[PDB]
Amino acid sequence: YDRGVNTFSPEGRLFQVEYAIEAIKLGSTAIGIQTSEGVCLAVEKRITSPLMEPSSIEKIVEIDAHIGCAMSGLIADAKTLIDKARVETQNHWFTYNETMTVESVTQAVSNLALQFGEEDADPGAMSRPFGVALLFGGVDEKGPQLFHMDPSGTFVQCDARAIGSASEGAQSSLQEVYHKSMTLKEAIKSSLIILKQVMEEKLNATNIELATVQPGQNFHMFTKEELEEVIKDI
Amino acid sequence: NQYDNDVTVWSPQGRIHQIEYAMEAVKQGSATVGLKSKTHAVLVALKRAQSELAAHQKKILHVDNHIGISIAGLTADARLLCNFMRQECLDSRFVFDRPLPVSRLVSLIGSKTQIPTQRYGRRPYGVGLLIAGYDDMGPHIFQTCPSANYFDCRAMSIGARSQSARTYLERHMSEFMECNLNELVKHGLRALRETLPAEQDLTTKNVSIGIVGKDLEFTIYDDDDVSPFLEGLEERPQ
Amino acid sequence: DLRNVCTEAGMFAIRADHDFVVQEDFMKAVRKVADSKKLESKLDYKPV
Amino acid sequence: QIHSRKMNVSPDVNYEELARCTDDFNGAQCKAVCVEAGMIALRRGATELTHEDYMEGILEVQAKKKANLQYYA
Amino acid sequence: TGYDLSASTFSPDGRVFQVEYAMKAVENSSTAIGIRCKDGVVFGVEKLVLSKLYEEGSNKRLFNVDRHVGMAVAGLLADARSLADIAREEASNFRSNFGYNIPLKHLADRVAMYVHAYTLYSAVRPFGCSFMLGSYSVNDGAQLYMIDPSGVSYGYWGCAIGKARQAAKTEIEKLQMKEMTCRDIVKEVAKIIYIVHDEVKDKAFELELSWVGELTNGRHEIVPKDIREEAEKYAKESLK
Amino acid sequence: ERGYSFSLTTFSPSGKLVQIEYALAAVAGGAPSVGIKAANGVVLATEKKQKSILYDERSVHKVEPITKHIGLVYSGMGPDYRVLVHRARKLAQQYYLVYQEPIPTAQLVQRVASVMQEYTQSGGVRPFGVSLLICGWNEGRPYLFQSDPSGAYFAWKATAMGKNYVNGKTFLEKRYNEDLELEDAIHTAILTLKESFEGQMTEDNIEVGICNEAGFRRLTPTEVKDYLAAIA
Amino acid sequence: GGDNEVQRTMLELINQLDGFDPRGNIKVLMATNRPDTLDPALMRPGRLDRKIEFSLPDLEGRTHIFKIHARSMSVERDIRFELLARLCPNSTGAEI
Amino acid sequence: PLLHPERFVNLGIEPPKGVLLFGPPGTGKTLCARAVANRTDACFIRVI
Amino acid sequence: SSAGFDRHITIFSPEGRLYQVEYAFKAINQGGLTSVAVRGKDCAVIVTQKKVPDKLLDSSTVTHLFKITENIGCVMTGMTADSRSQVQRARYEAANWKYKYGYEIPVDMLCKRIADISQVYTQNAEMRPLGCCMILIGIDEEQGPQVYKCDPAGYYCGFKATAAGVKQTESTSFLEKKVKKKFDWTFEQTVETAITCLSTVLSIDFKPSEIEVGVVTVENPKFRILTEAEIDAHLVALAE
Ligand SMILES: Nc1ncnc2c1ncn2[C@@H]1O[C@H](COP(=O)(O)OP(=O)(O)OP(=O)(O)O)[C@@H](O)[C@H]1O
Ligand SMILES: [Mg+2]
Repeated sequence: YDRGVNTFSPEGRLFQVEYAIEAIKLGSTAIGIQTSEGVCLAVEKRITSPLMEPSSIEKIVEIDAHIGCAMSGLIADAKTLIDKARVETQNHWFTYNETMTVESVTQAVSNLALQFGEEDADPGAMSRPFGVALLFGGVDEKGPQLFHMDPSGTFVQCDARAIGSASEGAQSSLQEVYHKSMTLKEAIKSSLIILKQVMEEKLNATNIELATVQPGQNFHMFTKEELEEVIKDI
Repeated sequence: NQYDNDVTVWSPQGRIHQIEYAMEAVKQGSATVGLKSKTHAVLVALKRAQSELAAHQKKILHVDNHIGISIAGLTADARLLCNFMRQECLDSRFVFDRPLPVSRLVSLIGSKTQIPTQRYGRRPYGVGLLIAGYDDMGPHIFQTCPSANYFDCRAMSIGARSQSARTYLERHMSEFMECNLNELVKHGLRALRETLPAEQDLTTKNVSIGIVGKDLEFTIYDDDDVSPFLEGLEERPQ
Repeated sequence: DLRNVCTEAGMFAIRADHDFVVQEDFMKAVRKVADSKKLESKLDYKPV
Repeated sequence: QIHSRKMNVSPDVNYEELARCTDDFNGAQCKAVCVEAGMIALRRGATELTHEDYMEGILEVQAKKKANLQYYA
Repeated sequence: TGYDLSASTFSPDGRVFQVEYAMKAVENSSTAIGIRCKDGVVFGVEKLVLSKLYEEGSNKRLFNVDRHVGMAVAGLLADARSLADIAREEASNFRSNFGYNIPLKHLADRVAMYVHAYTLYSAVRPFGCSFMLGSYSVNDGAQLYMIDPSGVSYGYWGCAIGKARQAAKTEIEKLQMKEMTCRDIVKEVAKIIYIVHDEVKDKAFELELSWVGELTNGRHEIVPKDIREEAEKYAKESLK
Repeated sequence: ERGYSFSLTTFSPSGKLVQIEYALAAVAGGAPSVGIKAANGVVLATEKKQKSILYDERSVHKVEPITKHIGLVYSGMGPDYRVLVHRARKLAQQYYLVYQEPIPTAQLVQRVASVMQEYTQSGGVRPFGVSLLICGWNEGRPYLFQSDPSGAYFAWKATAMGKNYVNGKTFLEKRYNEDLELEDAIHTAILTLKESFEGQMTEDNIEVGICNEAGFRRLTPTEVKDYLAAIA
Repeated sequence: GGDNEVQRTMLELINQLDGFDPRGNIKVLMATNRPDTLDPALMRPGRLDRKIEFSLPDLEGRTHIFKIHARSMSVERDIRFELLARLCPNSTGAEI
Repeated sequence: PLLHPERFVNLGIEPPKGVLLFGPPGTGKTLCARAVANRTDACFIRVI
Repeated sequence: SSAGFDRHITIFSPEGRLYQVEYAFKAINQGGLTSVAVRGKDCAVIVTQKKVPDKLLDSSTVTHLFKITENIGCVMTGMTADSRSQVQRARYEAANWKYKYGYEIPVDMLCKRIADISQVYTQNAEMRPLGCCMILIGIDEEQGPQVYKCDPAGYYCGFKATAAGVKQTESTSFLEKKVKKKFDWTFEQTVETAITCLSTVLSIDFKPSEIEVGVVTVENPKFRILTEAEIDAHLVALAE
């Protein structure tokens, strides 16, 4: 009843990777939308006690001056991945002197996913595959770019992604409100509508978080002052 | 069934089950076709996507000016191998200053992937590489498998529901000895059209074509200039 | 087993309609029986 | 070719392919294909059996487990 | 039970089971024959045609390890290729260390010891191929050797491996091979191959032949196309 | 290659090391032996008996001299006794190369027991199967020691290890005392080896070694034949 | 000998369904929890033609089980069970 | 097949004879058997 | 009698035994051969049998005897590959001894070192304890001839007359009864006794093409293999 971490199933799929895929369903939801105007990211927090400090827990964290990341699932381990992303970007800038596309960073990270190996090397990021699901949002020369990365090592560019426990409902409902002539404000409004609809508890200006990136300025996130404008204007 | 937990063990009938399982995993990918003419080699791939608003997964990769590959399986191992291919070709060019012949490279791949299927607690690589290249002896089509075994072929098709396409290739086998690129690629697409159900077919967003030839370097066409190839194709009889 | 050898060497002649045996059929039979006994146990056993 | 002898099979099957698509099937399974593929057609109320029904039957009697998402290729 | 799992545990009756499983793995390969003549040896391989798409000359089962030694294999192709590579490396290493072509009686031993190293520890598995080595030297005569997965190296006047080993070696022994030179041996080999693998089991196949001896200045190589054409034409008459 | 890197002897639910106990049970089935000392020297006696007349008893020995003044005998498994003897020789040389002085017996015993115990906590091995008796004569006072697969060591005045060893202990208690002679020691040791000896006692089936404040020696068959005579 | 008698029982059951003029107009129907231990000769078709499989409910399964097992309740008229379905990832009908 | 024993006989098929139900505990197979027992008309012998 | 993993690895049984070594000894008998060795007054002789089931096999390459050193010979029993490995180990060890100390190795020390090497295998939990037994004959100065035997468990010893194989027990009985005569020994007597012992145990009355003999004498310590002619001479002279 005990097998190594490197076993193939009688139908061809791996065991550990399938289990991690099933495990990322225990995290909070997260929704990302890309528009020619810019990219927007929204996340929940799942506050449990009034002694929570809501500003202490964060999901969106920048990778550089123009790349943002959204995380779901477990959190404790993702710090390593974020760190390697930042170090790689700065190393590339040091060696070559330019800015990298979000695609190159995405695959440069994804090559790190499948490394668990019981035998062989010295201490490795072994034991298990990482349990986090990531959205990458950036603005490069070809406009805004949104990518989705998965524990199996597969990355793909999407237009409207929803990941987390309530992913299915968000994805199902999101198809009927998107098209290519989209604008930033109404995009953010529709995203907020979806989040509030699938929320568990009540909605306020501290239970959610948003961030936006446009070709003009850098990565910028809203605080508790400009966030309620769209809430009252729902 | 305790004979089914590690590479090292041998079944009573003398068939290790891990390798059979890896082959079965390779049969999970999307279809792909490859074939050769007298002086050109063409490989065709059909793509896949999850939701209507997500981009299609890419299949064909660029190895070197005279060598291209197609992939079916899980992608991480695919990248792990492509890096090796690039490294070796660059090394040969740097030292001996000449293109690396395809067969020597394929032998290197076989020797490399054989090692893990023998030690303890090491899995095999799950990929279904199709190699298309041009050398001093002309075109070349090769296929590998997770069992560290490779074959030389003149027309091969792999992936889920690749059997009907293989039968079609077998039927029209001779005429490849006189056709040119214009009709060669049309034959390849005709072959690929059989492995689809009776509701949807080619729409220029699910097709990718790679060509190498005696006087043409390995080129990839996808989603735009593909319409010139596709147009003029007879409809599926019903 | 040797009775069996002497039987098979005749069986190989009942077909091909030879009413006489010749030395090649003994070779055939001996090798044919030689490989069929690879599934007995070959433990001797002893009273004690 | 033996067992499907009675039902009104259309003149379009290609047993030389089906035999190559089956692997490790023993004889009884190769029988069972010929009945499953006879039931599939009646499910859709058609008359003659057709090739695709045989392919469906094959995909049945392997009895492979649920595979959820397919993220390969 | 559970005594047949690893290759480190003896059965109560006193034998290792994994090696026996490997040998049973060998007994499903196609077939190969090799016989010695007055002044050389001749190999012969029959390759089944799995499907029409493959080419002739694919997946060669005859490997020329050195400039003067030939190898024929039966089992799993990948393991055969790896063993061929290690043998070739051993030959080159020996030439560099000392400075002349290695004799058979040493090369076969080195390969045998290296193979036998894969049947003690539990961290590896035994190989799955059985092979034959042949060569000729002007000052050494004609040498033939056969090696199995267990690690046993033996010398033969002529032997055969594969499915129908017994059937083939029935007719191997009838020929008077002590004297007659191996220019007419080739016809005998074609005849002895065409009398096995009935058409009921499979429809069509192809044939490979090799060559070594002072007839070709001791080098080892492949036979010319016309010679095998004549041999096949001749063996077409033996079916009567 | 690579070993296993996890020990095979672990605490049982009642807190008892199973492997070391099984090793002791195996030790109890070896060839019997006895050891005595009295105020002038030390005597070790052990029994050997070849199965058939074909064996050349002149080729192997039980009593092995480590140095000119230290003696060792064993009870239990056959082969690994040689390994332990070799290690003891090596330790003796290593010590002598520092202080230019023969090793005192206590230090030798401590080091050997250290090795024997260390061997039960390493990776992928099983302990030895021997019980050792060590004799020496340094600084006038004679010394006797007995080790154990567990690594514990004791100092005994006279003891017996092997088959039916409890009866040997009782008999020695009923006979041994504090003031004797070397010759009487030899006679009583031979007598207690004859408690359950074989069918007949000869001069080649008994191995006896002595060590006095003059040195350690192994007795030749002539004196063994004489001592077996005028006895029993 | 171990389980020999039970093995003879199993063999008789097997034999009753195959070989020499079978039963004809009789249909069987079986169930189990850990089917990996079933014997190959019993799972061969001609005896167990279909291998229906029951898996853990997905999402319409969970909301629908709630609808069925709670439709005889005196509860509030404005609660949503979809959230309840989301809150329990892999669970059986028993838990509902 | 029991309540419409003409379609299969007319067209020329014989329906299967067995079925196995498996899954983790608590999933609900025994309940399916009860449903079948409630619906039917011919006899029905239960054995454990 | 056992619980846990006593039947799979070399660990102690509850009763004090260990089975993975006791299995190698019965693994010895799988080949089905027997050898006998005798020590004379100033000579040493070894006799073995060889079996060649088919004509295709080259009869000149199945010798079980090997030449370790110009003064020391060995004879093999048991499996094949393990035998070759142990032989190579012995040759290498003797050559290293010669390099290191500058004079020839006595037979006893060599046997001790090979047995000690075997002993480690029964101490760890990764290897198999090499099921093949060893017999050595040599001459030592100031000691005459000497005959030693080494077993898989690591128990080496010097004998006066020994037999290894399927029929060990009855052969030892016969040798004991014969050696009880307590008489002088010469070369002819030694060879005649060694031949007739095996002859009566197997009850064959053989031909000179089935038995191999090795000897060493104190006039020319070079170990040598007897030619078939003088073997026939001994054999016919024995039958009065
Ligand atoms: N689809 C379903 N619809 C309604 N209730 C269900 C469903 N699946 C399971 N249940 C409930 O869960 C329980 C299922 O247990 P049941 O007695 O049927 O056993 P089982 O799952 O068939 O097998 P086992 O006896 O091995 O546990 C029942 O109480 C039933 O009410
Ligand atoms: Mg139940």
